[PDB]
Amino acid sequence: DYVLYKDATKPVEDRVADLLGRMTLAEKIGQMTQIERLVATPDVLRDNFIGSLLSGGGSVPRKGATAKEWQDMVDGFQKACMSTRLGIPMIYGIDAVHGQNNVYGATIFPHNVGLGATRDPYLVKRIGEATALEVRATGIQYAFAPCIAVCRDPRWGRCYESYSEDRRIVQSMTELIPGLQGDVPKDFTSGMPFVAGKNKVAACAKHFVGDGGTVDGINENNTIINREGLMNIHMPAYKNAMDKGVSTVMISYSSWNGVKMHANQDLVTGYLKDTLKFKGFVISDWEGIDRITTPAGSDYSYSVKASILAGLDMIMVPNKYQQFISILTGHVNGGVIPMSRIDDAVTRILRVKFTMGLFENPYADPAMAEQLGKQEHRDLAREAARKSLVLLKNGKTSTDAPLLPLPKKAPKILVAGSHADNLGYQCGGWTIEWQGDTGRTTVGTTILEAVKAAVDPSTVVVFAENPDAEFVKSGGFSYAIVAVGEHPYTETKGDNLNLTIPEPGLSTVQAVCGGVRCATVLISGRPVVVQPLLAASDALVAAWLPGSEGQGVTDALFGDFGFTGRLPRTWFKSVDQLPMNVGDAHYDPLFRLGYGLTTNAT
Ligand SMILES: *[C@@H]1O[C@H](CO)[C@@H](O[C@@H]2O[C@H](CO)[C@@H](O[C@@H]3O[C@H](CO)[C@@H](O)[C@H](O)[C@@H]3O)[C@H](O)[C@H]2NC(C)=O)[C@H](O[C@@H]2O[C@@H](C)[C@@H](O)[C@@H](O)[C@@H]2O)[C@H]1NC(C)=O
Ligand SMILES: *[C@@H]1O[C@H](CO)[C@@H](O[C@@H]2O[C@H](CO)[C@@H](O[C@@H]3O[C@H](CO)[C@@H](O)[C@H](O)[C@@H]3O)[C@H](O)[C@H]2NC(C)=O)[C@H](O)[C@H]1NC(C)=O
Ligand SMILES: CCCCCCCCO[C@@H]1O[C@H](CO)[C@@H](O)[C@H](O)[C@H]1O
Ligand SMILES: *[C@@H]1O[C@H](CO)[C@@H](O)[C@H](O)[C@H]1NC(C)=O
Repeated sequence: DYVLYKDATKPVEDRVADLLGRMTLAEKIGQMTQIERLVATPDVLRDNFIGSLLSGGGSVPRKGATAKEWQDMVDGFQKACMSTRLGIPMIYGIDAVHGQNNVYGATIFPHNVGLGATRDPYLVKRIGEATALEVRATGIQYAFAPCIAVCRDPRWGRCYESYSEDRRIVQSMTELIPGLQGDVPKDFTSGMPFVAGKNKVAACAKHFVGDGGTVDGINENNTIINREGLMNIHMPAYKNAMDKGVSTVMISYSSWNGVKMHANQDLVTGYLKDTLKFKGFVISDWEGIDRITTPAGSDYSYSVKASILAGLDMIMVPNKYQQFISILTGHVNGGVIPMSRIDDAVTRILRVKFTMGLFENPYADPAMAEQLGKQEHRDLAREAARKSLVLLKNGKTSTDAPLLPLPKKAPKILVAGSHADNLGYQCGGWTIEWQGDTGRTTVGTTILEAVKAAVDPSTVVVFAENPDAEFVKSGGFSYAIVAVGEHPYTETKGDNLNLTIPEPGLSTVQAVCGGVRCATVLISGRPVVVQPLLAASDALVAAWLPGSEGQGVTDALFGDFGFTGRLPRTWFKSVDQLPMNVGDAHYDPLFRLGYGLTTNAT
């Protein structure tokens, strides 16, 4: 007999309905299940009719694996899924949040805070475009991005994953979505999922909702705000995401006024689905449903009931799939979760799969492999890094000659600091490892390498990581570039109540700037206590977490391009002011949102 869902010429909705009507309960619950590659096996995938896989942070086939190795891994999982009775392809997800960042040799773009500084939505769209290509280079069809959190407190360990404290800037940067997925048709209905085809990926607006509003920036905590505040700060960018056809939405670990987002039917079903008319699929965060309870996981049967009844479609288990499937199956068999709820989740999952062309192109394209780390994408990252830089100081007094831009020709120059020759540090979290890492973790150019690549051949470049004052004074240097700042972190590891950079950092800046005029490059995921750094420095640049292309930094330092970045966040005078955002009644910033000095290209 003719099988409608297998017919590529049929409308998505007909294909969805035709497939759904054929599915057993096990096949339906299987679709709703996302598992980590580390627990996946061909038998597991086949026997449990698994709908999706993911790589968590740092979950890779091998250290240094090529694009083809990733393709082979993903395809191996896909072959198993395609061998089921109905042959429903799995969708493979990954945190490609500043490039395809788990992957060795992938272009690493500036983190979102830096992108906010660019005020350039089209640049971000292009980044989305390049990111989709490098994700597809690895056979992966789904990126967990953009994070459209509006970070209202930089003590949050994920503040770097927010474009801004200003929702208007976050809204503008939702242009990442049509970059990743492709532009929606002119006829498009807001809330429908969209992916253009096999050279694009499904995107994910995360984390719904108010993830950036938690008390004291405590990760995964309580967002205490009235409905008006939630709706005017934390919600707006989700509506833009609907308008641009975002395929999926991930739920936040956080709570709203003490209500776990993963158990919030009013917001997930009442608002996202029933008001915004979201028609893609809603996915949990990693063990997000376990974390509904205190302690986490102490009543998993409740977790499943609450989350599924709340309106979640796909669960990022990601390990204990047997318990998830068993419990959900029991709930359906006992009438606690109605078939209609299951049918809704599967309809949404399938709609996204059919829409993106997954049934027609379930396997990787080996011709895409060379998109990974492709030089054009690095040139784009280099542009973004440069645009992201915020110049905070350029001369100690009103009558001083501006230090920047620096001349490329000088007898001898000093490059110094813990962050001057450390690729891992300049990339920050979500790079190679979940938490990021130190040193030469991938392909890129450090600030020191960038300096050496930029200067006149007659310019002697000296590197000293932590030179003492005497070395500097005796060195015969024309000037110094000194780079310091935060170490890589991700999620809760980044929560920080004092926001002072680790030492040696300040001490190195003081020692260097004491001996020669200095340009201080601050690498951070957020504003940090900066007055002492400012006081020591002739010039100081907030470079955020600029990624693999350190030449973006030197492009501005040496005057190939003028500084144009403007603060996307308030720079506080002290942490005891926090939270403190633009528009507050008591607004007393060191630098207001939007501040930035400029230079002209030499
Ligand atoms: C010297 O460097 C300054 C940097 O501020 C340049 O002035 C600035 O030109 C920018 C355009 O390159 C303007 O930025 C704005 O950007 C947003 C978003 O990208 C746009 O929506 C908006 O329309 C602007 O383009 C900015 O307004 C301007 N800043 C000020 C106050 O001067 C300057 O560029 C030159 O002068 C300005 C006034 C413009 O006429 C530019 O077209 C022109 O290139 C730089 N001067 C030189 C010699 O290059
Ligand atoms: C927001 O963050 C705060 C601070 O972490 C959370 O409060 C803390 O909640 C945990 C429960 O997981 C408490 O730990 C427990 O303490 C009791 C002490 O008798 C102990 O018997 C348990 O073994 C466990 O360690 C912790 O005390 C508590 N701390 C504070 C400062 O209140 C809060 O739950 C978070 N809120 C949300 C909505 O996520
Ligand atoms: C103390 C809190 C422990 C956090 C452990 C959870 C690690 C995963 O964290 C989550 O994982 C998803 C998939 O990788 C990401 O897309 C989400 O943005 C992230 O919140
Ligand atoms: C401030 O907090 C962070 C995170 O807890 C910590 O790493 C840092 O060392 C702290 N600074 C000091 C000196 O207390």
